[PDB]
Amino acid sequence: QTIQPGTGYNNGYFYSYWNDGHGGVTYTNGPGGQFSVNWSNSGNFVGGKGWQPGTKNKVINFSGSYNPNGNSYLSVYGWSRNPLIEYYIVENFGTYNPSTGATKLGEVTSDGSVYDIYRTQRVNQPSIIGTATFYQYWSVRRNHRSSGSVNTANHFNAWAQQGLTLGTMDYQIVAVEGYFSSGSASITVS
Repeated sequence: QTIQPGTGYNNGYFYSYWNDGHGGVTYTNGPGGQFSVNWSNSGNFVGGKGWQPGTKNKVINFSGSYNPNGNSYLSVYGWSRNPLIEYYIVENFGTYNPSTGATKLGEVTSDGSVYDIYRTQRVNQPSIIGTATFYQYWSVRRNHRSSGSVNTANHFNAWAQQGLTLGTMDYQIVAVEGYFSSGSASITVS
């Protein structure tokens, strides 16, 4: 069903939906691992389905339609504690590459494409533990797709070779993020 921002479990899967209160976004939880997001001249938002807690070796499958009309990303998104890390394994994006301004650390081949690895630090930003300072890890896919399988272990291993050391895994979802744009998406996770 269509809901306001919040988290919980739906049809067997953890979900998380958040927005900056700007308006223009409609998040709906669907059957099984499906969720749909329709937005128009929105603010900043993030919505998706997955697991709580996630793992370091989960193979995530997703399929559906992703039609961004501007700034938006489709990715495996999550957090880690001790160390506190926010991460993204970007599979597709609209008009703006999310790694713009980040520091490239290397590359990794996984699930049919090379991914460029980046890192950025967020100082005194909101997080799963409140206002804190943490790193943000990125894996950006060169060959964009809206359907496939992501072997998280390949990315976590690659990041570990570059100095990352994920601790306790918090949530892990396939999320659609929008930033003052429009679009529609219907993704099913499994």
